[PDB]
Amino acid sequence: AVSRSQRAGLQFPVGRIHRHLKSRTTSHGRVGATAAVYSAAILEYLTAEVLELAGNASKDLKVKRITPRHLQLAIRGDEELDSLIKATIAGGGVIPHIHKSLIGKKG
Amino acid sequence: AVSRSQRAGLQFPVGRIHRHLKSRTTSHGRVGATAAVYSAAILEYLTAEVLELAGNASKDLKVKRITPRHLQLAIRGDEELDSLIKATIAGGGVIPHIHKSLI
Amino acid sequence: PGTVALREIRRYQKSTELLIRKLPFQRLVREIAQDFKTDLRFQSSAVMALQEASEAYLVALFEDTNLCAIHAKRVTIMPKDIQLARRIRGERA
Amino acid sequence: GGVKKPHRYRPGTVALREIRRYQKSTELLIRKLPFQRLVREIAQDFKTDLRFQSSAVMALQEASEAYLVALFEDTNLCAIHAKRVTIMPKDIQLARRIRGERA
Amino acid sequence: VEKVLDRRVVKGQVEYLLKWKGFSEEHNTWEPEKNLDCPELISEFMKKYKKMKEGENNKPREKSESNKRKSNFSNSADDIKSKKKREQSNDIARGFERGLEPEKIIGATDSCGDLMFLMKWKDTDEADLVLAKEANVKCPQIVIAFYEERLTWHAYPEDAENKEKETAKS
Amino acid sequence: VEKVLDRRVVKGQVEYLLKWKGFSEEHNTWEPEKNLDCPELISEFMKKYKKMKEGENNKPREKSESNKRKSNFSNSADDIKSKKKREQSNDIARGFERGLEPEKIIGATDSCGDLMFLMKWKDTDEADLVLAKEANVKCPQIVIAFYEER
Amino acid sequence: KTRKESYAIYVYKVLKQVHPDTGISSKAMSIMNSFVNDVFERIAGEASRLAHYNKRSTITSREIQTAVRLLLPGELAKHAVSEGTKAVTKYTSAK
Amino acid sequence: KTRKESYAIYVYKVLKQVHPDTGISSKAMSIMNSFVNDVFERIAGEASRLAHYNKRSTITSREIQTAVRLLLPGELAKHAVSEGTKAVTKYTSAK
Amino acid sequence: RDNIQGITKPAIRRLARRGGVKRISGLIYEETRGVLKVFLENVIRDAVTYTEHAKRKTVTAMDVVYALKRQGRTLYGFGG
Amino acid sequence: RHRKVLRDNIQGITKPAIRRLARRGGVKRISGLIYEETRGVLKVFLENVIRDAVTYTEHAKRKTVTAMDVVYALKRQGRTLYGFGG
DNA sequence: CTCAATTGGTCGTAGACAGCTCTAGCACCGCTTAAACGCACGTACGCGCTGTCCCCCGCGTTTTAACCGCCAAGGGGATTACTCCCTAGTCTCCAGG
DNA sequence: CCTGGAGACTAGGGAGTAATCCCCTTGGCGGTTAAAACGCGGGGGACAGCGCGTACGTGCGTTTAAGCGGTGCTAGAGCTGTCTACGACCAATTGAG
Repeated sequence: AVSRSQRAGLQFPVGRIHRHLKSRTTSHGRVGATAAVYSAAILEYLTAEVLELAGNASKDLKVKRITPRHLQLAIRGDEELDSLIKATIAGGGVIPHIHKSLIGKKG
Repeated sequence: AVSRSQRAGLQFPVGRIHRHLKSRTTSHGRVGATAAVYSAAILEYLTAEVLELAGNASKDLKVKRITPRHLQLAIRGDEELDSLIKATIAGGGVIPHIHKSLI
Repeated sequence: PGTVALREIRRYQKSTELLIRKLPFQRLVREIAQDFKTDLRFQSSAVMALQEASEAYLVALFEDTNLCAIHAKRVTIMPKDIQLARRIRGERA
Repeated sequence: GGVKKPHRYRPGTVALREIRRYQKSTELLIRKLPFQRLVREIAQDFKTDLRFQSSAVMALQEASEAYLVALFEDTNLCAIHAKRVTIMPKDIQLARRIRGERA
Repeated sequence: VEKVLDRRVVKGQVEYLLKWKGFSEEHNTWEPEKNLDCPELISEFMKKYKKMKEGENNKPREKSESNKRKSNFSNSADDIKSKKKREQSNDIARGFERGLEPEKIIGATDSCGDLMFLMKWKDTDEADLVLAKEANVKCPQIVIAFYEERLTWHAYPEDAENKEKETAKS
Repeated sequence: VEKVLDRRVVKGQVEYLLKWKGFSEEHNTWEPEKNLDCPELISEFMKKYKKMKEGENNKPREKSESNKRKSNFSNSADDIKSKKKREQSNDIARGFERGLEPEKIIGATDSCGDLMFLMKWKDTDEADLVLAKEANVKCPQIVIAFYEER
Repeated sequence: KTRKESYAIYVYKVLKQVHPDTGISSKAMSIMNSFVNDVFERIAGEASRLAHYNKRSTITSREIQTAVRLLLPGELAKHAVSEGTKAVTKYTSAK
Repeated sequence: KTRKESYAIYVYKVLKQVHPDTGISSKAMSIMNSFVNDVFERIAGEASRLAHYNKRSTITSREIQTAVRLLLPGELAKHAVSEGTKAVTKYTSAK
Repeated sequence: RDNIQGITKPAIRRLARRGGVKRISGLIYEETRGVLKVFLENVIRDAVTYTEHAKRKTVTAMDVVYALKRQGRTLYGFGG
Repeated sequence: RHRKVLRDNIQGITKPAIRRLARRGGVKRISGLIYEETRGVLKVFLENVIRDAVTYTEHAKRKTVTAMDVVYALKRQGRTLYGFGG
C-alpha cells in the first residue's frame, strides 16, 4: 500500500495537518497537498532539534533513561531557542549561575 | 427594512458588525444574531468612555480643534485604562512624574 | 560565614524537589474560590499543574530582584526593589 | 545667573528647566533627513533595490518615541536605588534583562 | 414618526415616543418596536441625547429653584447593580422605622463608585441596604456617623515609593 | 526664578511665588501681578495646574482629620497674620476673608471618612469644606437637593 | 466584508457626540477609528478561538460574555452586564 | 469515544529510528507533545491572518515559508528552507 | 491555624536559593504573600469563568493551560 | 534614478537629539558613553522591523513598503501604531 | 476491535501577472535664519574610606501539624441518541459605503 | 456615480440536558519521625556622613546643512478581464494509532 508519507519521505502525517489547517482557516479554505508537506517538515525539524540537543548531555551522567531536566538545559542553554520560546519548562528549574558575590566579607 | 437595528436601540450600526463575523466560520460553524448585538454594546461603551473624558478634559480653552496631546489624558491618566490598552499611543508626551529626590 | 550556604545553592540547583505543600496550599485557593461562587469542585492534576508553574514563577521573580543588587554593590535583597522591577513588565503593584 | 552676566549658570538650573519645557508643547525631536539615511543602509543588505513611501518614516518616528522614552524611564527609575543621580551605560543591559530582552 | 423626545425603560423594554406628523402633544402614544422602517432615525436620536447629559457644567444651580437634576427617568432602568444587591429592585426597604444604633463598620466588595454599604443591626443579624434619598432627611446624623472606616484606602502606590527612596539614598 | 510652587487667590488677586536660587521655601516673598514681567512662566504653570488636578480623582489620599481650621476665628483684623503651610490650600479664601454667598455643593467621594462637603462660592474658581452642623440651619434646602442628584 | 476602509460614512458623521464648543480635526479621527477596530478584531478572534477548546461551534449570546470577563478585569466586569442585558431584553422573539 | 488526536507515538517513531538504545518515560512525553501543539497554533494563526487582508482564500507555498522567516530569525531559518525545498523537489519529480 | 498561614518562613528560603540569593531579609516572608495573593487571584477569577463557559462545575487541568496562555506565563503540561 | 549609494552613515547621527529625547522621561544628567551605547541597541531594535517589513512586502507581491505593512510589523513586537488602517 | 488516511472522479470559480490610468517616488541644487558640535574651566556628587544602629547566619531544642496508608458515601466527568424551531443558501428589490 | 446584504424562504445539521458507564474527590480517624516555631552567640549587612577625583554642565565660535517645497523624470500602487490549473466534496481500498 502507498501513501503520502512514504512518497515525500517524512514521518509526520499529511492528513492530520491538512485537517487541522482547515479549522484555523477562515471561510472554506482549499488546503491541498502542497501546503501540508512544507508545514509538517518544519515541525519535525523543530522536534528533532531539541531531541538532538538533549541527547548530547545525557551521555555525560551515565544514564540511559530520558530525564525532563535535560530538555530544559537544551533550550535555555542555547541563545537561539531561548529568545523564541518564552515559556518555562515544568519540572526542570533554571541554569546554575556562577558569580563572585556569594562568599563572606563582600567580594 | 427591519434588519437588526430596528429591534435594538444602539449608537453603532448592528448590521455593520456581522459583516466581518461571517468570514470566520471555522469548519462547520454558525454566526448568531444576538452575538453582534452583544459585541457592539461593549464597543459603544468603550468609545463613549473615552468620548466623555475627551469632552470633560477641555472646559477652559474652548478651542474648536481637538489636539492630539489632550486625548492622551484619558488613557495615561487612568490606571484601569492604561493597563487594558497594551498598544502604544501614536505621539509623544508622558506624565511629568516630579519626584522629591530630583529637586 | 559563607561556607554553609555555598553548598545549599548547588544542592537545590541540581534537584527539582517539591518544595510547595499540597494540603495547606489547597485551602488557600479554596478560601478564595468559595467567595466568588459557591458549590465548586477541584481535581488533583490542577494543583500539580499550578505548582509546576509557581515553582518557575518564584525563581523568575527572585532573579529580577537579585540582579538589581550586583550593580548597586549589594548582597541582600530588599522589598522596595520588587515594586520597582514589577513596573517594567506590566504587573506593577 | 543672568543673561547679561559674565559668569555662567550653575549645573542644576537649565537641566531641570529642560524637563518642564517639554511638558507644554508637542514637537518631534527625531529628525527626518539624517534619520532616513540610516534606514537605507540596513534595507540594502542582502536584498534588491527597494523603495519607500512618505508614511513609513512618519510611522517609524512615532514608534520610536514610545520606545526611547519607555527605555529611558526604566533607567531613570533604577538609577535612584543605586544612591546616585546620573545614569550609567552598563545599566541598560541590566534593565533589558528584567523586561525579557537578552543582554 | 418625526422627532423622538421621551425615552424610558418599562420592564426591560426601551420605549420610543414617536411624534406623529400633523398631531398635537396630547395624541402621542407609546409605539413599541415591532413594525417600523427607520434605520436612520434610531441613530440620529441618540446623537443628541448624549449631549444633554454632559451639558451640566459642574451641576449648575441657581437660588430661584427651577433646576431639577436627574440621572435617568427610570433610575438606571430596571437592571440595577449598585446600592442594593441580587439585582431585581428594592425588595426590602425597612429599618429606619425602629431607630437603633449600629454595631460596627466592616468591609464589603469594592467597585468603581457607589459601593454596597452594609449596615448592621443589634441583636439580630439583619442586613439592610439603603438607596433612597428620603432616609437622609429625617435623620441625617445616622447617615453621617455611618461613614467612618468602611473601605481602607491608604495612598497611591507611586507616591509611596518616592518617600521610601530618600531614607536610603544618603 | 525657576518654577512656581505656591499660588493663592486672596481678595480676588492671583499672586505667584518668587522661587529664589540659593535659598529655600521660607526665603520667598510675594509680588503683585502688575509688578512681574515673565510671560513664559504663566502658560507653563497654567497647563500644569489643570493636569495636576485632573489626575487627582477616584478616592484620593487622606488629609488631617478631626480639624475645623476656621469655624469662628476671632476679631480685630483677622487677616494679615503670619503664614499657614507650604501647600496650595491652607491659606486660601474660604469665604470668611471675603464674605460671599454659597452657590451649590459639588464633589462626591467615598473613602475612609466622612462625606466631602465641598462648598463652592459664587464667582470663585476654588472651593472649600464646611461644617455638617451649620449647613441645615442657614440654607437647608441645598443640602437636601444635593443628595437627590443621582 | 474584507475591505480595508470599510468605515467611512459613519466615521465622518461623528460630530455631535462630544461638546458643541469643540470640533474634531483631521488627525484625531484616525486614532479613534482604529481604537474600536482593534477591539472588534480582538473580540472576533477570541470568539472564534474560545469555542474549539470547549467543544462548540455556534456563537450564541453566552459566548460573548466570556470574552468580556476574560479581557476586562474583575473591577470593571460587573459594569458591562447591565449594558449587555439591555440589548438582549430589548430584542423580542428571543427569550 | 471521539477524543482529540494527540502526538504520543509520533515522536517515539522517529526517536527509535535514530537512537534505538534510548528509552523514554510517561512523564517526559506530554511535555514534548504540548510544545508542538503550542508552536503549530501560532503558525496556523499567522498563515490565516495573512489571507483576510490580501483577499486570498487558498494557502500556497509562500504562506508556510513566510511564517518561518517571521518567527525564526536569520540565524536559524537559513537551513530550514533548504531542508524543506528537498521535500518539494522529490515530490514533484517521480513517485 | 488559618488558611493564610500556609507559606512558612523556611519554604521561601528554600526556593530563593535556586536563583542565587545570598541573604534573605525578614520582611520578605511578610511581603511575598501580598504578591502571591494577587498572582493567584488572576488564575482563580479565570478558572471559574472557564468552568462556567463550558457549563460545568469542576475545574480540570485542561483549562489551566488555556487560562495561563493569555496571562503571559505559558506552561507546557496537560495539553495546550 | 532609484536610491543613493550612502555609506558610513554612523557618523551623521544627531548628538543633541539623544540628549533632548531623554529629558521627556525625567533623566537629569547623562554620561559620555551614552551616545556610543544607544546606537549599539538602536540597530538591533530596528533590524527586527526592517527584516519583517521586506518579508511582508514580498508576501503581498509588492516591492514598495506602503502604509499597511508597518502596522503588521509593529504588531508582532507589541507596538501597534494608531492612525494607520485598523 | 475502530472510523483515520488514502487514491484520483470532474469542470467548480481560485489565481498568475500582461496592460492602463494619471500618484507623489525622490534627482537637482532654489532660499531662510537657527542647529551641529569644538573643548573653555565652573563646582555637581563618583563609590573609595570606615563611623556604629540593633539586622539575622548557624543549625540547639523538641511544639505544632508536614503528609503517610488506605474508609467506602454517592459528586458529576464526557460522552452518545432524540427530534426542537436555530438562520445557511442564494433570487433579484431599490438601500447605502 | 457604486455593487451587497435585505426579505421571503424552508435546507442543513447544532443546542438543550434525558440516559447511565464503572472508579475521582472530600470528610473523616489514626499516628511515623519530616522539618515546623522561637529567639541564642557574635559573623560582618545597611545607613549616616567627611573629604575632594573624574570628566559633566553650560555659553560662544564657526560653520555647510536643516526645513519647505521649488520643479519635473519616466519608476511606482490598484483596477480590469482575459486564460489558467489547484484540489472543494465524493465513494470506498485495506492499514495506523
